[PDB]
Amino acid sequence: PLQQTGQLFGGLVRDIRRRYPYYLSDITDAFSPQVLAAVIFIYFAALSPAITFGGLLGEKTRNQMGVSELLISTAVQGILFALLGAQPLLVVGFSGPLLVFEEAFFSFCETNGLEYIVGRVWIGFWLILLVVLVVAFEGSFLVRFISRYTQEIFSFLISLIFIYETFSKLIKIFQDHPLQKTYNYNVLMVPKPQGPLPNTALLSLVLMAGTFFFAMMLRKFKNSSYFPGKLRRVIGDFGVPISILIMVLVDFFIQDTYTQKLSVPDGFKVSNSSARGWVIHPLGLRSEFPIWMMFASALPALLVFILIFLESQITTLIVSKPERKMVKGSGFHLDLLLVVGMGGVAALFGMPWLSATTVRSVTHANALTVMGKAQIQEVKEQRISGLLVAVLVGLSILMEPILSRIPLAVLFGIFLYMGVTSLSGIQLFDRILLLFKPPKYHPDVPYVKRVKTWRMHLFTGIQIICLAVLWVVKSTPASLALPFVLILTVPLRRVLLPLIFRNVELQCLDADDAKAT
Amino acid sequence: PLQQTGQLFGGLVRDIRRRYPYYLSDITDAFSPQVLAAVIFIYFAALSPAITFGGLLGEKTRNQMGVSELLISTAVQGILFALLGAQPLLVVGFSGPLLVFEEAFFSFCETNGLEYIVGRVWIGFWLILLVVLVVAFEGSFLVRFISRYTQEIFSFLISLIFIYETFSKLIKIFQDHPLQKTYNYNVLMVPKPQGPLPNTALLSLVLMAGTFFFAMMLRKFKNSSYFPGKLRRVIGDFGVPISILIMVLVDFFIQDTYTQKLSVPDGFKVSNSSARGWVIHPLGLRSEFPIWMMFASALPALLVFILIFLESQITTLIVSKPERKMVKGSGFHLDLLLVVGMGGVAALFGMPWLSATTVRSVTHANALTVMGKAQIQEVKEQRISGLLVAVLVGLSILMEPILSRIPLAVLFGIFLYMGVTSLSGIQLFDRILLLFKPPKYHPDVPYVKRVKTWRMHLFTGIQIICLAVLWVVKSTPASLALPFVLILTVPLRRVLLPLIFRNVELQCLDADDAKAT
Amino acid sequence: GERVQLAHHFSEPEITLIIFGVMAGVIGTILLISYGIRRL
Amino acid sequence: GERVQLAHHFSEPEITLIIFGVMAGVIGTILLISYGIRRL
Ligand SMILES: CCCCCCCC(=O)OC[C@H](COP(=O)(O)O[C@@H]1[C@H](O)[C@H](O)[C@@H](OP(=O)(O)O)[C@H](OP(=O)(O)O)[C@H]1O)OC(=O)CCCCCCC
Ligand SMILES: CCCCCCCC(=O)OC[C@H](COP(=O)(O)O[C@@H]1[C@H](O)[C@H](O)[C@@H](OP(=O)(O)O)[C@H](OP(=O)(O)O)[C@H]1O)OC(=O)CCCCCCC
Ligand SMILES: *[C@@H]1O[C@H](CO)[C@@H](O[C@@H]2O[C@H](CO)[C@@H](O)[C@H](O)[C@H]2NC(C)=O)[C@H](O)[C@H]1NC(C)=O
Ligand SMILES: *[C@@H]1O[C@H](CO)[C@@H](O[C@@H]2O[C@H](CO)[C@@H](O)[C@H](O)[C@H]2NC(C)=O)[C@H](O)[C@H]1NC(C)=O
Ligand SMILES: CC(C)CCC[C@@H](C)[C@H]1CC[C@H]2[C@@H]3CC=C4C[C@@H](O)CC[C@]4(C)[C@H]3CC[C@]12C
Ligand SMILES: CC(C)CCC[C@@H](C)[C@H]1CC[C@H]2[C@@H]3CC=C4C[C@@H](O)CC[C@]4(C)[C@H]3CC[C@]12C
Repeated sequence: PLQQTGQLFGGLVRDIRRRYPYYLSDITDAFSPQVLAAVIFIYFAALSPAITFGGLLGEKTRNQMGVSELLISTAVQGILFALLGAQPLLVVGFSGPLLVFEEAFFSFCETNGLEYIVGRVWIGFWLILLVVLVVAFEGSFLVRFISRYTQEIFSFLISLIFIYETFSKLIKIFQDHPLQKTYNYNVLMVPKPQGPLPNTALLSLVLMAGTFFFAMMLRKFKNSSYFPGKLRRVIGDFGVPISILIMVLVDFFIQDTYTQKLSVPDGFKVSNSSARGWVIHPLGLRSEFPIWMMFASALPALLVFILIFLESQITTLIVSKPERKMVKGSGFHLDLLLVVGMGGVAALFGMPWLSATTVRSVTHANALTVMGKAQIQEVKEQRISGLLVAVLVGLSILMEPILSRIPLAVLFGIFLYMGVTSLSGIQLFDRILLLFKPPKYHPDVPYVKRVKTWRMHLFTGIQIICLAVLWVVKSTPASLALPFVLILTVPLRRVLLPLIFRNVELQCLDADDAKAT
Repeated sequence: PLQQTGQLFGGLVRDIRRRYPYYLSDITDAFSPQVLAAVIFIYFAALSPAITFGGLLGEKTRNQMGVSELLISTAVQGILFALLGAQPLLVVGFSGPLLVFEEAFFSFCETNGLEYIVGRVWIGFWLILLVVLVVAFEGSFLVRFISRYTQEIFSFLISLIFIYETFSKLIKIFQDHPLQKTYNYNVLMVPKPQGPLPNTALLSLVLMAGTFFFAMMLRKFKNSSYFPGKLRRVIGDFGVPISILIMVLVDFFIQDTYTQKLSVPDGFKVSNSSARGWVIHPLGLRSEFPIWMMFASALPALLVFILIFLESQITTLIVSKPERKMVKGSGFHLDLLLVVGMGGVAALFGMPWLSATTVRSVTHANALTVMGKAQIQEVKEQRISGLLVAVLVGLSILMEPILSRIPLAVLFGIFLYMGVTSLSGIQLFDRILLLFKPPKYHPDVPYVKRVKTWRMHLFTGIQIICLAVLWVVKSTPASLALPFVLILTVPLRRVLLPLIFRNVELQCLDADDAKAT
Repeated sequence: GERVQLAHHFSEPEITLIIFGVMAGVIGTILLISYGIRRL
Repeated sequence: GERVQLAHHFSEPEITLIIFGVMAGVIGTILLISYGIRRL
């Protein structure tokens, strides 16, 4: 998939011929309850971050782009990616770096008196130019130099960030309603409670802990020896929906106490009808858009392309490792082309561009993973699950009375479960666990039986320094430089690491398929 | 240990010659941090039920016997049993059936216009006569007819009762402070809150869940492969004290929310100074005690003797099984004599008689159990642990500032941990688990590989019916008939069970040492 | 004791010694009887 | 679109068609240049 053909659009054509023969199997392989359980999982797992990021975007951009535009873009891009992509297990949705770029671009447009949405239209227009040149010149072959080092560093960092944000949301919930000796019983509730309320933060903590506990116990019960095997596996597959339903019913049977619920818009309308319409004129809405920004938008378009490219390609590398039993193939050229082109098209309608997020796609792959008697058996590789998730995301506005009864704390426990389950296949997490173990308890694995203990510990600690550096960058206004610092790990693997480690040590510690040299 | 010699006090002399040679080891074997951790565990595990039962007794008997008398009796009897007992790992304390008998006897004395504490004095006088004859005539040899059937039924029932009471206390806490939309912020707090308070029930639930979670996680960390083995086992031994300290700090740093704390009496004084002194006259305090009730006290003495005998002997059977690696010997005659004689003597001072409680003694044995390279290796059998527990129970009054900052929810989580950990060694609980498992996952045990699956399931179901019958009797006003119905299981095992099961099946299912016939 | 208690001819140590002596006498009589049985 | 918008010479489909045509021309020019190179 990463070979260079030398022909224009050579990678694009090979990716199509690699996967599209399996298009008929991509529908028939979904006839299983595990696919439906994965749909119910990924629907909430993509809807709740979408709602949160849409609210943040509306707050930070004066509602020029908000919840409704993000939901519509997510639905359309997910549907078109599931119908036409080469790796349908990827989940197309909004991400944090995209929000940071939107913040920076809105600030830049406000400073220079530029129309933000027209600048977004021009950036998306420049986005289409970049992706066509990259795909035609086989620019997606450069991802072959991203070995297990950078992939696992990025995945571990993203999982830690997800867990940190999940806990910080509960911390903010506690700060909004602190535990006090006295409360004001006359507190306005619309649109949100303007004062602290009793029993709120504690009930949110209880709901999150119970959701996480039930999810983990059902995950254990899947591999357990109790019940008949078919019924036990069916229950284990629906473990996350069962936990969500149980905690939702628990919160529903507590009428008096208030808990924050999901909030979707009233209808399929723009967030601000006083600012922009559904189609934004590239020449300007209120003021004439200057000519110079039409060429100056290439650099922000370059940054957006770098962000989306790194995110989607590293996610595709993670989800398509040979150890995950992927036997249908993935496309690095077709998927990138589809994602960036759809982002550029949606930019014309004033809708946010999206990328293949890491945590959501990894959770989608894991929810379709079939486990044998410890050993991964197969993966339910099909296009129906992502298509149904996107359709339900689009229909989330019409089903407000169902979503309005689901607390966020249940979703917080679900996100914690996703974060703790996204660290399974990372060897960096395994070697971090070996830092707190005696050397005699280390497993019989190639990177332990052929490498000395202190050498492996030093190799792991080098990655820890990279994780700390990447975390510090995110805590700075220049968090859009995170892709560049992440790329800087690739020279570290191929220039500085060989200066201290032998060839066999680097082969064992950084192996493309976890082999013993 | 249960053989009949035919000599007057024959069993008593043999018990002394069996254990007292190991008296030197019973002090030097306690020099280990595991013993200190077990002391810290059993101190709370015996103090909290003592406080609860003393409060209940004071409320139900107009403070004739209360917290202070029960604490002093527990301290004195525990010290004397640790110094002179043949099975020092037993924890002697107040129990539920004792509370039921005290309620019934107080009702009888109030109906007949009698002095309740003087009636208790005369019962204790009759108690000494019965135990001396039983010990001299080797009446403890009847315990050898209490097989694994009755022992496991009693242990499972008592553990279920303990867990049910632990959950019912949390239910009561939730009921007293329900989750309401509004609360009265000005509510009198002394001695207890007169109205519902915010965040109380939810914080209690959080504290209990966190305590249980931390205790279970540290117990699993003991057997884990993390940290150096010495430090790992040291931390695992102190799992319960560490969890208690963590949750105590968590509740301590939450100033505003109110949680119920441990309450101990102000000083070493009788609960009601207007009713009785420290020494109660056997002929009466206010009115002359009738002569007929002096001879009529034999029947309540018989009931108390039956209750204490069954509890102590079944507890000794459970804690001294050969499969628990108890290689120091246990004395049935000496322990019974000590317990009943101490109860009869303390009856004179108005102090309650105690019995060898099952859950506390099993927890004390398990907290001193050393696990080798999954398999029980040895038990820290020594007298210092119980002596220190009794001394700390006696000193609990003087350490009020320490106890006044410890919530009850922490102790509720500790009780849940004790209840779930007391079910490990019961084969009845193991065969209950096999009811939800396919037969191919059943373990390699004599009662599976030599008996048909449905026969074993029927044998388990017969035991479950006995558990339900014993549970119904407990939930009735005639709950003092529980020892008789429990004894009636012995004819069921020795008579009716062979009519439906073969000798090999009963040997495999009911094995005194888990042997394959 | 506490408050005002009814007057008795025997004090607490005296009455408890008498009761324990009667109990010990009964125990000894029962032991002697049991020794007499199982022999003749 | 919404409220009052400035009136331009080209409508939205016209201007987006012009922009797409310019983009296609640039892509074709780049591809023709790349085809010319690597051969001579
Ligand atoms: C609720 C279901 C109906 C209840 C009515 C109760 C009546 C009832 O349910 O019996 C039917 C069936 C017995 O059939 P059976 O034991 O043969 O079923 C085996 C069981 O399903 C194993 O899990 C399978 O292994 P795996 O997991 O795939 O690896 C095994 O397949 P294989 O590998 O050997 O070829 C199966 O053979 O149930 C049970 O499994 C016993 C535990 C039931 C637990 C009791 C139910 C709580
Ligand atoms: C805070 C702890 C100290 C920090 C200082 C960090 C420095 C530090 O702690 O190294 C010392 C020691 C290494 O020495 P070493 O590995 O030889 O020690 C072995 C270890 O104690 C095993 O647990 C023992 O087996 P078991 O359990 O009885 O079955 C084994 O006994 P044996 O059966 O072979 O005869 C011991 O030999 O520790 C570690 O084990 C490595 C994991 C350290 C992880 C520490 C992560 C914090
Ligand atoms: C929708 O957009 C309009 C402008 O397009 C916003 O109106 C502005 O609101 C900000 C906030 O105080 C101020 O600059 C002015 O009150 C308004 N400016 C102009 C030029 O009218 C409006 O607030 C937006 N809607 C929402 C919900 O934020
Ligand atoms: C201590 O004992 C005395 C008498 O035994 C209790 O006083 C009685 O209280 C009950 C409850 O109302 C009633 O029978 C009478 O008011 C009292 N009767 C007599 C004869 O005094 C006193 O309540 C006990 N102390 C406590 C704290 O309960
Ligand atoms: C990278 C993609 C977006 C194409 C590159 C953009 C440049 C080369 C082209 C594409 C379309 C062009 C515009 C087409 C039409 C007009 C209207 C005219 O009255 C002023 C110039 C203006 C506004 C042009 C400026 C230059 C322009 C923006
Ligand atoms: C089983 C133990 C308690 C001993 C058996 C009790 C019987 C046999 C004995 C032991 C102590 C005895 C009492 C001791 C003292 C007195 C006071 C005296 O003015 C009248 C008789 C009277 C009231 C006795 C009656 C009989 C008595 C109650």
